[PDB]
Amino acid sequence: KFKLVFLGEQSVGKTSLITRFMYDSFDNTYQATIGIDFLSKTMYLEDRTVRLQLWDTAGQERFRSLIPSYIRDSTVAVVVYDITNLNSFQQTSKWIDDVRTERGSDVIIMLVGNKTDLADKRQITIEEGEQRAKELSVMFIETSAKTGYNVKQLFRRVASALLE
Ligand SMILES: Nc1nc2c(ncn2[C@@H]2O[C@H](COP(=O)(O)OP(=O)(O)OP(O)(O)=S)[C@@H](O)[C@H]2O)c(=O)[nH]1
Ligand SMILES: [Mg+2]
Repeated sequence: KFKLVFLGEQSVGKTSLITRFMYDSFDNTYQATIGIDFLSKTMYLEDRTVRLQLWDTAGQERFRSLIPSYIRDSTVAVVVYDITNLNSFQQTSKWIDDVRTERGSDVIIMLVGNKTDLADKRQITIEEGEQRAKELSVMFIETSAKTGYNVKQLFRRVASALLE
């Protein structure tokens, strides 16, 4: 049950993160997700292999009613925000709240501050994200689907958490 569901407001980088991990590519052009896609891939870690299942959800508000079914079903929830967007960060509380209401203590949550490459328009410090994650008892990491920074680390840490 290495099932990961990506949650987060529109345009924070959920699809880009999944695509960077899956095919190690990045398209700077925006193409909104209008359904729910799933992919899978086998990765290596801690002297073994693990089969991951990834769910990419639509962040636009008109698709929110389609998301609960996927949360109930996943063992890991990756809540993503955009470090250049204050609202996207504030909204992570809603997503984390939703996940815990549906999964309780039986879930691994990773808070992700994406788009670190956009340093000049950063609105949330890495320390504020790390502090929020600690206060809410969830994992934390910053990434850049564009440069690929920490993308493999994100999945490695989530997979490691599952194994433990
Ligand atoms: N500069 C930069 N742009 C990024 C990064 N990750 C994603 N993007 C860009 O941000 C835009 C939105 O990314 P995308 O992956 O579509 O968001 P999403 O969360 O999947 O959005 P949705 O499908 O719920 S509406 C795209 O134009 C994409 O190329 C990043 O790490 N750095
Ligand atoms: Mg998308």
